[PDB]
Amino acid sequence: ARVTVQDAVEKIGNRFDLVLVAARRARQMQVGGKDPLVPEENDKTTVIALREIEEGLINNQILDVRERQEQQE
Amino acid sequence: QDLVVTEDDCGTHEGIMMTPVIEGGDVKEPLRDRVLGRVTAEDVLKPGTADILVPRNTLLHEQWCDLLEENSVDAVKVRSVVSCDTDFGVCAHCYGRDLARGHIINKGEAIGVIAAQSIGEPGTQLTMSSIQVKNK
Amino acid sequence: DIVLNPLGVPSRMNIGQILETHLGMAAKGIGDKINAMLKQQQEVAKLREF
Amino acid sequence: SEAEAEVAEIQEQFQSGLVTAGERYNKVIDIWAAANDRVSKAMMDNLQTETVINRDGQEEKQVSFNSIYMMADSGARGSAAQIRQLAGMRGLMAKPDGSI
Amino acid sequence: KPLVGTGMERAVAVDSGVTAVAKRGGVVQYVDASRIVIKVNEDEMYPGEAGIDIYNLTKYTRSNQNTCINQMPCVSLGEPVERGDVLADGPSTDLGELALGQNMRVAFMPWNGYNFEDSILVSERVVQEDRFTTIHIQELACVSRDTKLGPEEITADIPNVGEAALSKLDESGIVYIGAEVTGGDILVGKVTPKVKDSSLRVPNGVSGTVIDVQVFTRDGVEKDKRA
Amino acid sequence: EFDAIKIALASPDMIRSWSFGEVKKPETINYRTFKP
Amino acid sequence: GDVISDGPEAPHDILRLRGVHAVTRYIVNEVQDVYRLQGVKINDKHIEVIVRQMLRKATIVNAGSSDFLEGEQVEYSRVKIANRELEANGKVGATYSRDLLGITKASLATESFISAASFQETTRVLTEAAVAGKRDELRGLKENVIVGRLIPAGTGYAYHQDRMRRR
Amino acid sequence: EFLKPRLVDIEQVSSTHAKVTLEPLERGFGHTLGNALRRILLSSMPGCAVTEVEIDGVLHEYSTKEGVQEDILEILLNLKGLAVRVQGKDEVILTLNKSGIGPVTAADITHDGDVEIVKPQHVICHLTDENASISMRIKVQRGRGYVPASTRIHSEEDERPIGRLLVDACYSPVERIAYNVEAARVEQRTDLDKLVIEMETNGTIDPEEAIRRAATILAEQLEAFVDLR
Amino acid sequence: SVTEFLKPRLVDIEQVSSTHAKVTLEPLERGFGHTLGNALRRILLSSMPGCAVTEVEIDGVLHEYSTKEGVQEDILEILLNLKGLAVRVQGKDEVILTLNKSGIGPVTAADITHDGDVEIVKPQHVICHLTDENASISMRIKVQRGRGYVPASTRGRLLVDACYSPVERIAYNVEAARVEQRTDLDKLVIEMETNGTIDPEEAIRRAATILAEQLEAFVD
Amino acid sequence: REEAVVWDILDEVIREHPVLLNRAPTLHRLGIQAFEPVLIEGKAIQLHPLVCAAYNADFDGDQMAVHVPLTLEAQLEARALMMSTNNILSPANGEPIIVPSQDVVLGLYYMTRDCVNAKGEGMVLTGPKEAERLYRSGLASLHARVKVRIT
Amino acid sequence: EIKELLKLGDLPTSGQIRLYDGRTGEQFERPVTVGYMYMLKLNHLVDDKMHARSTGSYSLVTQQPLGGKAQFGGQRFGEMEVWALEAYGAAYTLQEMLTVKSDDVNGRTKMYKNIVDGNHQMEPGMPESFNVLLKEIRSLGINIELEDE
RNA sequence: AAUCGAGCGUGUGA
Ligand SMILES: [Mg+2]
Ligand SMILES: [Zn+2]
Repeated sequence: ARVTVQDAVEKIGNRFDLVLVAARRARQMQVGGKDPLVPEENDKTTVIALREIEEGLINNQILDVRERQEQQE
Repeated sequence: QDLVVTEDDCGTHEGIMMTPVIEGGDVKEPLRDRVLGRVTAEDVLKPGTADILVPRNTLLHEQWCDLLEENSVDAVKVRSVVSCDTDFGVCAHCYGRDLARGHIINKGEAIGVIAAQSIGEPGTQLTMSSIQVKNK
Repeated sequence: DIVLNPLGVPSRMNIGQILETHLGMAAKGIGDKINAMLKQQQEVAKLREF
Repeated sequence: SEAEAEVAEIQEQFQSGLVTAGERYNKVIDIWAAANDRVSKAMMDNLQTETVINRDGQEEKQVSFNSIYMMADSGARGSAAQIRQLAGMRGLMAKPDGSI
Repeated sequence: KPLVGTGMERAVAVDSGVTAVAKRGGVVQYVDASRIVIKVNEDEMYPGEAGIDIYNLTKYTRSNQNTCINQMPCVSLGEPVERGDVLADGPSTDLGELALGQNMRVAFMPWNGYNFEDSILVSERVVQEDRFTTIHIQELACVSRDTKLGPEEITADIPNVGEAALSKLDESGIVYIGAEVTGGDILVGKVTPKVKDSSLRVPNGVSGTVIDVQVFTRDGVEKDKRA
Repeated sequence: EFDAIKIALASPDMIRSWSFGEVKKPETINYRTFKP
Repeated sequence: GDVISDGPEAPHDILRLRGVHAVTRYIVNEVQDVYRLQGVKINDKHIEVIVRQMLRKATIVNAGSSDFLEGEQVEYSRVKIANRELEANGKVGATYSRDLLGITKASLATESFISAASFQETTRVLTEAAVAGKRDELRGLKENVIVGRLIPAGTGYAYHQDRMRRR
Repeated sequence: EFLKPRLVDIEQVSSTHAKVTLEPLERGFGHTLGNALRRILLSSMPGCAVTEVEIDGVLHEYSTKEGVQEDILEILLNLKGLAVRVQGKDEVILTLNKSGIGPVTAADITHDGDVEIVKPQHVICHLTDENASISMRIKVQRGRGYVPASTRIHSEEDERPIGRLLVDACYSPVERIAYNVEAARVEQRTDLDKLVIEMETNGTIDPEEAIRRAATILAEQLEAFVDLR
Repeated sequence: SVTEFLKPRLVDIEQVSSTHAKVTLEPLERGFGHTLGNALRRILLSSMPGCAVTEVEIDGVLHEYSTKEGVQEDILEILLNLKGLAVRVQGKDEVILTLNKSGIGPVTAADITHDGDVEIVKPQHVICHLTDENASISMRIKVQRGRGYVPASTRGRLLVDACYSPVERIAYNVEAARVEQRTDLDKLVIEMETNGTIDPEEAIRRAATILAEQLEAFVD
Repeated sequence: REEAVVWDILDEVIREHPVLLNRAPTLHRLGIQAFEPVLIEGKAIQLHPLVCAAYNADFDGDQMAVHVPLTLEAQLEARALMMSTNNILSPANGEPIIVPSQDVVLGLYYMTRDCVNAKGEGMVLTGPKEAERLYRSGLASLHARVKVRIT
Repeated sequence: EIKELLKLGDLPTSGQIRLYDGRTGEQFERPVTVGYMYMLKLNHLVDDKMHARSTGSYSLVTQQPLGGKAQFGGQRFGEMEVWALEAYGAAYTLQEMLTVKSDDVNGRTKMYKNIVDGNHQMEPGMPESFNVLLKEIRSLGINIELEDE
């Protein structure tokens, strides 16, 4: 469900929201310097982002809450 | 090029009643095919006007039209894009389902370009006393 | 030497491609038989007759 | 040969002045189309049948294993008309105009 | 030659003018890969001439479409030639027969979908035997002109270059016949002032060997020792 | 930084406002030098 | 809506008399007959989309109290906007008659001179656009591909919506 | 439990055609071994072939030699198909010198004790002028497979422009391999068969040595599976 | 040059399950992958040792087709079920076994008494299911040692096709392999599944050493 | 100069970097589709046999343009929308586009045919694996009418 | 006559011969047609036709990289290709292939800087072909311009 | 920075 998203659709909701979250996550991993926990088995960064999305622990509302918390400090 | 699915549901009630094209004895397409993926503007009724088969707000899928065939439905009225009460675009339900995804059409899909391509492409495949009943 | 699809023959209707192939096989067979006779240093009369 | 015999007979009638130019033309096209259909019928059936000696020693006719038949009936590549052209007869052909 | 042909290959081969044909019947007096000299017979002599027919053959001359025009003699010493007989076959000719391609052993069968949709599967033996190897000749021109600052000079003085590129050069900057040159290698040396290199170079992605060098010089020009 | 396209006719004053100088000579460049 | 003399039938009189759905069914059925005679399967939805694009105009028969003049050909969307305004005012809307324009004519008769010019007859479209002092809002697909901005479709639709909502 | 195959007949009908019989083999092992040996033979039989040529007075192969019937390209093509057997060395330099009217064949190369010409009747070229003298140096290397001249390059990538007449090397000494599995009239069992390998080569390789080399290659390849870690 | 060869750098096995493993080696020589794959496949498919069911006796059969009541499944289905039983014989070449279990309910494979020389691979292989109070079955099964596969078309009462080879599922695929410069090499991947008599990779190893022993007449 | 570093970097770049293949004329939407490229030693593009129907492409000399999406958003919309795996149905009528033809259809047709007196007729098998063994070992033919336990 | 010529050469008159797979050795179930055909090498070589560019040459009137194989040119991503990208809804791909892959003076440089710095950036840009259009409409006698907002 | 460019005709493939 990485190249073609079926399972993560029921894990991220709207696929336009999926595109937006993927773009934001790519720009963050490129500039924010967040240290991931998934070992790198010669995999693309977008692939790891899709894996973390299909995990279902990060969504748009939680990202907005974290953005507000970060802008507070 | 400028036509884009811009809204979700206009709630219109006008539409087109459709019968299968018959030239002689044969039937060109079943009711199922021409209603497949469409959106009804009313409640489809079982013959005998007693029961409501399907509600008007549901997306007519393969299962629903199979049930209609089971009930032997005669004619359906569906929300077409011609009778869509939307300004500057077409809502999702007047255009029926996306023939390439299987779900409902999302807002912002240029169906006009899709329509133009889907009509033009087959163009390369294009060229250049009494009536009798034969059925019981 | 070359592997060809037999599926392109019926739709494209170029059947001379098959008769020419059979005739090429026959011609190369006669050539190989002449080659066999020449490797044997056979008499000129044998080659004349064949 | 039967098609040739019938067109010769209709030509004899025309020499006797029974039919007209257009009617004879249409009738001959019709009978040649009928000969084409008969040739296709006697071709496709002879191309889909086999005589297979069964375990009992008797013959159980089955679908033929011919390669061009496999191509046609399988729908892998080729149609019935193409097989008619390469194995039966090409059939009626068109003039530079619409006329056959 | 085509193993299966139509019999018209002779007419195409002899009527295209690419094969050296025998004008007068005679006897071969000398055959080389580039020349054929024929001692004309006395039956077809005309008074007042020696009776020698000489046929020089085109050798690796570029055609309009960057192919190779090459004539190979098809006769040997002492062979009696007659009027109209082929002496040397041109390109795509074999003993006076039009030879467009090669006879190949083919099998009509699908092979793991490697001949899908008219695709072709080729044995390694075809590549090994060089059955369909071809020679392609291209022509590259270097023209010396007069600039607004001054005349342009043909020389080997190209600055800011490595020693390897200067090893293949000579006193004038033109590399010898038969040298192996690849894309980016200088053929004819020339520099423009400002100095900048205005020399001719092999097009990038093309690597061949020089077979011909022609020089055209207008009157009043000092030709160098390479020239 | 723009939302639409406006098309209309141009005033002779508008055309003069576009230009930076008036073109007089019909020759493009001299051939003795490369100077326009 | 009933034929008086038999023969081949025009689509424009069908629209003006038999109605809108009648002409849409006529067009869809005939186009699909042409496609099916060659054994080609396309949905009716695309033909309906094009037919709708062929019916974006309306002729003002009697404007009454509306701001429309008499005899003009105006976008049907503007007519609906005016009818909504009159309904908010409680007043009756101006009557209108639909017209069946050709595909080329409907493309040329758009409210955007950029698209009409880039399609055909650039000189004309430009002449009328300059005479009328026309203004082209960036809202169609061509008007955004030519200026190099994101199209109002697909992944660019959200950007256009944000542009509309911010201004 | 298995009857191991063994060489029971190596029939040399000609210098380039040999029948080798392996017996006995159980059912199924015949075809397996036949296919494995045929593929290893056709794929990895080493040999010697002409690699570089340097004819005096010649700059490139796209030219003509004086008083020679054939082109230099044709001469290099004829030298490509020269069957040479080399013993003890992997790099030899033969010299061929000739003059006068006649077909310059494979019997005219200067004789050396470490080099053998399988077919002396192989016609390299022809001479048509009495004063025409031809002299060439031929470099023969021992290799495996087919190394085209375009891929292989000189060690320092800089070699004599006048020479370096590079010929494509077809190192494979074998040209055709068939194998048959046939019933053997064994008086002990009835399920035994024999594997007849019919080989046609260029005459430069001993069939028994070739088959033993193929078996060695197969065993060395299977050793990785047997010795698994 | 003609003697030395490249050494396999990447030898990897992925353990999908106990009897399902993906084994592959990088890299192989061109044409070597198909040669090794075909040889290994053939020797695994017809030259592997094992034991299976060959003969069974059902009393009262003297005509062409007869029927026996009280059994839920047909005799053909019962013998087909018995065909797939995984049997190990370590001591002898031929042992006759008997099944002894009655009563209405489930029927497993662990109710047959343990033998010193015969060990059962899986104890959950159902044979049948008894359903009647007066129905009880106890037949004799002949187990023979052999290699490969033998149909019973020609040559106690009933004859059962024997699956001597412990190979359940063998397939090989050759992919394009790549190194720093060479990209025309072969990579052989083997998909092996067994019935439990022998480990999947162990059967391949056994057949590899069987084939390497067949060519001992040419060891230098 | 084609160093080992170059090869490693090309391997890094090619993987999971969609490439839009496009054959002209682009008659419909599917005339341009994204693919995951794999490095080929040769100098021609390898095309999947199933997508030949979408491109109207046959291998009788057709050329095909290759375009590289560059930014992250175009790569994402190539992965999500343009990929040939995510485009299986035809927008014209909803029908599938990847329906096999030619070699695949002939192969499947051959391997499902029936012969009345084929080798292995009448045998009862324990499953598909036994049929595989009986075919590969050459004991039972491919057209033999048998009885098999199917799950 | 072809059958007789096959007979004289001791070949099967059907023209089909038992053929064996080179990978396994197994005989093919049905006889395979094998013979000799005259193959032609065409003047269409991938050595020629294969071509691919990245940051090459540009024309002068427009900044679109023109040309072809001989001139190191790009691929004509024409009108129908833009239609196809439109029907997919791939807006960013159109933005790339109209503003980034051509027609860009300043946005095609810092994008290259970003790429060599491992970034994907600077998609928006104003096509200079549209500026040429505006200048050739203004110089024609018509006032066409942009708005402040 | 060295770096460079168009139209017309013609014949070809898709
Ligand atoms: Mg075509
Ligand atoms: Zn609506």
